[PDB]
Amino acid sequence: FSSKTEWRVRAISAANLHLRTNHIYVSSDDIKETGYTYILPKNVLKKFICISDLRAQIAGYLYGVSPPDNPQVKEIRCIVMVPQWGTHQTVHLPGQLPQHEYLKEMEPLGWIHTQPNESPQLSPQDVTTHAKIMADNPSWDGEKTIIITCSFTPGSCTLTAYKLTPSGYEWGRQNTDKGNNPKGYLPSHYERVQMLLSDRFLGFFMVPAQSSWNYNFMGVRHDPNMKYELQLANPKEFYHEVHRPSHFLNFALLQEGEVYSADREDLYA
Amino acid sequence: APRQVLDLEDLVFTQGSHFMANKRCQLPDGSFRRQRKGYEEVHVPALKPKPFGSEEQLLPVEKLPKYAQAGFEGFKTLNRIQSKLYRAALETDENLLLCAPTGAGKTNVALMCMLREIGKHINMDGTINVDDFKIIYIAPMRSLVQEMVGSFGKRLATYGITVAELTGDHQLCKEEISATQIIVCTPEKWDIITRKGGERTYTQLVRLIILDEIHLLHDDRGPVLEALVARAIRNIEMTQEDVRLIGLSATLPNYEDVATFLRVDPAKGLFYFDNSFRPVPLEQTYVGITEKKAIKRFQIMNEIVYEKIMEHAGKNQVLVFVHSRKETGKTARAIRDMCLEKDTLGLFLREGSASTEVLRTEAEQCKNLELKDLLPYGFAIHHAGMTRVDRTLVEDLFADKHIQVLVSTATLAWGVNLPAHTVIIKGTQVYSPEKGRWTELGALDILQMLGRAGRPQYDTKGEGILITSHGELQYYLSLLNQQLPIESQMVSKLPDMLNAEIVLGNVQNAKDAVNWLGYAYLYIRMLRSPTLYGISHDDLKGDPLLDQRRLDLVHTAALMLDKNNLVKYDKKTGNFQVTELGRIASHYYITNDTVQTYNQLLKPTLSEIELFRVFSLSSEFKNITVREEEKLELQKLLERVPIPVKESIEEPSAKINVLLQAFISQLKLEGFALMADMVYVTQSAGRLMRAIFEIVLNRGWAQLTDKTLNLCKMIDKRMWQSMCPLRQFRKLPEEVVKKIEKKNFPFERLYDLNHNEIGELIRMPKMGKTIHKYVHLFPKLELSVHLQPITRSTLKVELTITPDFQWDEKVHGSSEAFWILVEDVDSEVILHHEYFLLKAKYAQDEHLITFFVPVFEPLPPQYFIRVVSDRWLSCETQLPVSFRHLILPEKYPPPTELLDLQPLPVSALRNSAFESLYQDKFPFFNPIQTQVFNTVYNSDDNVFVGAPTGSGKTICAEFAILRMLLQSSEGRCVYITPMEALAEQVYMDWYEKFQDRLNKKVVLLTGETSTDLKLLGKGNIIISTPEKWDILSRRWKQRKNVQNINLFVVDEVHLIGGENGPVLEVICSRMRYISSQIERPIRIVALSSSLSNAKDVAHWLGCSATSTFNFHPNVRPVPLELHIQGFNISHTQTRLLSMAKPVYHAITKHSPKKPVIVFVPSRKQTRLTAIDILTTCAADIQRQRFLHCTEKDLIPYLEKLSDSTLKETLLNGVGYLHEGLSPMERRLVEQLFSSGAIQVVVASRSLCWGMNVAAHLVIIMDTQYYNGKIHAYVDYPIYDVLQMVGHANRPLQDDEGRCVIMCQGSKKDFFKKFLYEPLPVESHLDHCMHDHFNAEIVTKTIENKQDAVDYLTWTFLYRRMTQNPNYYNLQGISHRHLSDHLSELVEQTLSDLEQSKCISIEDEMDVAPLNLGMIAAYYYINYTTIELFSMSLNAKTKVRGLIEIISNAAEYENIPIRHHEDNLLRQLAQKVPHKLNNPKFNDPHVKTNLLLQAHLSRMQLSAELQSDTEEILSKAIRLIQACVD
Repeated sequence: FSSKTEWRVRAISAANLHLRTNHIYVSSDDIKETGYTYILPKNVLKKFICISDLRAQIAGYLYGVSPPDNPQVKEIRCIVMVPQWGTHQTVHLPGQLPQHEYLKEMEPLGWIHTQPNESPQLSPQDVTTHAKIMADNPSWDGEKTIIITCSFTPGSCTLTAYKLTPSGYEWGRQNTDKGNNPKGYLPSHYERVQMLLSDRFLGFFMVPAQSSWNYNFMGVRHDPNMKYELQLANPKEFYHEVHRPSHFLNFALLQEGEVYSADREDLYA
Repeated sequence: APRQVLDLEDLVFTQGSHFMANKRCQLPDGSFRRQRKGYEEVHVPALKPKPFGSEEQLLPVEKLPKYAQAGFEGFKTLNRIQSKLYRAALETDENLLLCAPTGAGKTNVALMCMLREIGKHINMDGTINVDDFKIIYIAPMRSLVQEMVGSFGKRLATYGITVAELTGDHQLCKEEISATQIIVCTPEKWDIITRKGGERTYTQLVRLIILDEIHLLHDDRGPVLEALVARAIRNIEMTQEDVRLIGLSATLPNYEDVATFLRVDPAKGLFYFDNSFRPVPLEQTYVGITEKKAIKRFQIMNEIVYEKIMEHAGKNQVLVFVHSRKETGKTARAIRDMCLEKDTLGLFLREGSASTEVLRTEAEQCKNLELKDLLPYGFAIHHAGMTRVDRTLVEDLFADKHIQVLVSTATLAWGVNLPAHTVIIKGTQVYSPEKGRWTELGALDILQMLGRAGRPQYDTKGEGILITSHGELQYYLSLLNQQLPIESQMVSKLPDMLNAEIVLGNVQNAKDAVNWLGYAYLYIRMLRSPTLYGISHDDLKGDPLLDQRRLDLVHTAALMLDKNNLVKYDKKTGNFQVTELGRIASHYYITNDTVQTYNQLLKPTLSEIELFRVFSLSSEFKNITVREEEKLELQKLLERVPIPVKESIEEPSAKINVLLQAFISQLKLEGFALMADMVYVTQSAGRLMRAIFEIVLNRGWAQLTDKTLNLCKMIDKRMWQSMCPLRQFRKLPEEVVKKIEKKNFPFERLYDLNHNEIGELIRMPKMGKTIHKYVHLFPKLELSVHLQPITRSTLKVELTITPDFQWDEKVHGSSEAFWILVEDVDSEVILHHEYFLLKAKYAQDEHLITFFVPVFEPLPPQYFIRVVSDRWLSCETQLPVSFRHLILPEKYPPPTELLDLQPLPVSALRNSAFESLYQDKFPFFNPIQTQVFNTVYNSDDNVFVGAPTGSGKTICAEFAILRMLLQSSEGRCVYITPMEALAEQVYMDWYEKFQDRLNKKVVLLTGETSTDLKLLGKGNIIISTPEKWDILSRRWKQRKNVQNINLFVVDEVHLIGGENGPVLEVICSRMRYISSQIERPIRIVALSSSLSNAKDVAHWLGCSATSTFNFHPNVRPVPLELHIQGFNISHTQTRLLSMAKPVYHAITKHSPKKPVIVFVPSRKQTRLTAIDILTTCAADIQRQRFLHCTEKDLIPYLEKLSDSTLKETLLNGVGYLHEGLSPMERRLVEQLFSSGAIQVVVASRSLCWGMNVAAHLVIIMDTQYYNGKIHAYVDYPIYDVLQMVGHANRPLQDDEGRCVIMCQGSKKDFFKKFLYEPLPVESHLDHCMHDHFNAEIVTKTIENKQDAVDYLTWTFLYRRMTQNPNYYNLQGISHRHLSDHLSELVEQTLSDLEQSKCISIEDEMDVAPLNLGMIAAYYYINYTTIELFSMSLNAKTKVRGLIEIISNAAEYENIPIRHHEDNLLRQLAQKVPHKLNNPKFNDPHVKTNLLLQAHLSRMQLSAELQSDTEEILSKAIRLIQACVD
């Protein structure tokens, strides 16, 4: 980013993200039928789209349970936002997975992220990210956890859901190179999975304890090994004042400017 | 006749206060016109003082009354005019008007008018006791207000009376200015503050208002003064309580018109003095310039300045008023460089080289301003901008005459007072950002600055020189000699004025509107000069009173307000209705075009980017435009702003936006035009942004109310949030702040660090302590929440706010304001919000707020409870409330349908003797009764009947009683009600119903065990309250009279829900246990209001579902119309006061001719509200409308009265009922009401239960009440409210019954939900538990832990626990869940009971009562009480100790604390035999100690606390005996 002009164009843009919110598409494609099927409550989806930005990827972590007596469907009941920052093609979020009390009741279902340009494939950066989570986390089950990619289409939003195949998981554990075309990448690595939106139940948010989630505007304050706690509260928007301290901390001024126009007229209170 | 719409545009006066209504002017005597090239110059000489009249002398400060003389020190004699009117000043309440020239010293006249009132309240042994009166001084200018409070303070200080400026934001300083008298303010301030109601707590304590410089009537600001005074007068006509009004004006014609306006009797009240009375005679010079081209003009005026100034260059003094900031010093240095260009001519401003102190001007050398250049020479400059102290240092220099040339601004004339030998006004034109252009300065500005001409002391006569444009030259003559009419600009503002009056409720309809306008200055002007105001004389003759013009006028205002949605007013009725938009508009003094712009523009989804634009579109800014020259700088500013404007290009929107940002971002601007503009924008911005916040918050749209309150704060504080909060403490160094901003270390992480760890971050350790202070000065709340589900739809939230910050009144001041708002799952919708205000006293005291919130069908992961300071920026705390574990209650089955039955005649029961006690009362039983009948009467089984209060369940009980009557001669029946009042109320009926007619003996239980025992068993029907029937019947095993009862009746069982409910629950349960052991069935009949969970109650009390009748509140014999009225004023006094008028209106609307009961929060409030009902009764022009008999008939009743005011209120048909009234007085009032003599009775809330007289309309006023113990208000218990509502029932006659409940904003939704639906009821036994286990263990009903659990299973708690487990903090609905829960329960109850030595627990299994518990159980005393006794009473204790030990008893904490009982009990405690060790006077134990000693000393106290004393004494002996034991 240009860090001056580049900030503002996208900033007055993102104030319209809520317009997208009511036009969304969902990939319908061939159902494995032996697979799990994930239901995403619409409210969290709306809010998640609304906090995002149209260039930097933001990501969120999925937490849910399967409804009683129906083990093959996973309701996503919660999204957790952790300290993070994006690129246009990927997202850097820390090594620690969410730990918190409200979360103990549910299982992790993977993660969801915004995708500035729509691609009909799981980006190598993603399969690599996911495998590398999975390597370090037994908590995440290969077969149960997914990557939901939410892409910004014109005036719209459109989303797909992927699972790593074991081929993919091994490639990704192995993979170093984060470029858009790493060696040995294959369409054999991922698999699409069945997902539905729902108005039947409401999902909720988990959000960083002492800060907010969006570190894009401080990259030096973000570290892979950084630790965080959580709370029950909603995410602030991308360009929200808090995510942007450096800019509100731009004041170089001498007080005596106030000497000029010392006619104080007030008369009201 | 029907009204017609007119155009208010061509009907106003543009360029107001420059108006010049007369087109002809006059010479003075020796005046001449001499025209030069390019400029006409007019000269008038000084006036000739009127020769002293025969035997007319000045008054010294001696010969005027003794008291007032104080504070006049330094002044030996009164001014001629002061001396003229002092008599009427101090000897009459007649209103005043004086017209006297500038310099006559008008203030000291008005001062006397104040010293009279200050004297009206005086005592011998104390002076000027200050809570009787307050005075309001309205002055036109701010500087003038400041300086006036400054000197008034000094002067009046001898009296010790506290006078202050009213700059207060409404809420933080009200309770501050509560203690303030003689408050000074600008008319505007008074108008907003009255529109909000900050005044309505002050008024009626106001006997005097001063209008100073009332000629401001002619200014655009005029309508405000017109609005003030009109309101004051129109109000006095309603209240009949009068006020003095003292007007002060410059000398101008239309004096008699202003007189009419102020209701000044021209005879004794009018005072006029012409321009000859100026203390320093004024020679007037006026030079108008004919030059059209401005380029040549800006030379010509320079040169006129030079010649005029060189004229006085000898021994004399000149003062130049320029209207520019910078040009104060641009005008100087022109004179200087000219004097240098003069070949050193004009110089030597002294008597010599060294003479006249040129070393004075040289030795003062180094100064803050540009003075260093000018000071070595003869002249200098003055203004507010460049310096603070050096202004005072220049004023000192001018007074002592070391500078004979001073160029300055109008704020110098309006500020601290110094004159000049001759003053010169350069140009008269100023820049008006409000008007968007340049305009000639106001009347008061010149009048003030030219009234500075000449000294009172060092001068002979003053001169003044006004350099203006020739075209305006006529105008400025019509002023400074009295030619100018004072006219009203009121028409321009008429739509805005009307709104605010509807908003205050002072105008309901068109008629009240014309009545109001009939009090305006514009009215008398339209009367006496119709030709000017747009009325031809012929149609004036056609309508002499202007009824049809005042009807046409205001009709257009009504239409404008309707079209912008400030008011809903239909032409047919002529009535107005206020909308919240209207209120917001009035409260912020924002125009009605701006507000509709906001209505259409504002949507939930608005970004900051857009919020600013909407702000920029405010109609208040309509004339602001963007100039070519400044579009160069605006672009730079546009790229240096944080919030993108880029939606807009260069147009007014952009200019205003970038300006607001510039101000917040704190940016200095090169152009002067832009500076003034920016100032305008930002000053109006506070009110504007705030009205936005209020609107958008009332809508409930969370995100935008955040963005808008934050904007408000950013405007107030002049910074963005991205800057360190420490900046709001201005006490802090800038470099330190910038330093902590340098390193990014999130602010809330400063609390973890100590004084040293702080300084280590910025490597400035010397600061380490001071920083720390501020970090802990910054307001911080921590908050906890206790949440329990009520119904599947609603949860209850108890928020506990604990102050985490160190209070300093030099920072936080008297009060700190916080919004608490609970937001939904996405932080999208605001489900609920309250305004919470923590006062000074109560920092560190945790406050408890209780409120309900709804839940919805996709049950969400959590809500959020947000709390944010109003004024404080970056100060917020959020609290996730997680539902992850929430278990919602089982949805409630539909109420049993009301069957359609042939209404049962009394002829049903075949018993004639029974028929007799009904037939002559009502012909038919109601559908409820007739549906219950066969089950309750012809059949023997337990029934439950819920129906909402007013359904007639009492005779449903009487059915069962009659059945038992047939069953046996001696048949025994016990009847229970939770309210003792209700019990006596039942007894009075049933004693005649049964004992009188049916010969069957009827009794009513009492305190004493013995007498009570004897009572039952002689009686067939035993009426009692749960506590009386607990103590007796705990021992039931031994008392055969308990066991042998045939029937058992529980009335109002839903009351289980409330406190003193557990005892009810426990006695019904016990009753069942007895029927278990007695082997005979004991029929139980329970009666409740509509109950959602009635099933549980029935299952508990053993009713088959077939005999269970639970009815919906919509089933009532007489239908009810319920209305709820929300009031947004949180401060309870103001709220309670502002619902006064609505009460009257609620009567006139809902029940004009029918009986009306009004319930009130306070014992005393009943009087006051009866009064107010009568005083606003006069308003209607309708007097004594509520009295239905002649005064001759009421005399026999009034002979029995003590209370004198009650006589009055009764005389007009009202009357009241409360604690203090003698039972005869009460009986009388009740009689008068029911008989139909008086139509309205105001009653204390306490009397809702025990009142035997019903009504048609019931109005509940303000559902909160005051509790001294936590020092806060607390809501009416819901069942109470339902009872008050049920008090509107008149089945005999009315086809309907009506209720209006006026309550706070917060409490609105709660009533909307729970008054209509059937009610849920939960058990409280889990909390109040020990006492009963103890007592029961004593009877050996619980022999061991097992028996304890078993006992638990007989309760209603047992029933409910699995129904709504989250309420009882039971975490699962399972079997072992409930089992483990009850287990843990008896476990800890028995443990706590064993710790207290009331029982002994053997083997861990068995239990036995011990000494303590035995005592407790015997005397029916709380167990903690006698434990306290156990650790308190020692070997050496005596009556001194026994008093306090018996006082701390638990049964004495039921004793409450009333409004300001902290001083009362202190005054009593002073004079009692035994003093106390640092007693807190809000504590009921202390109060009972003091009341007890008072009783021992036979001191007669007020009946208020005497009642209390009696109640203490009632239960005293038992406690005493327990101590003996």
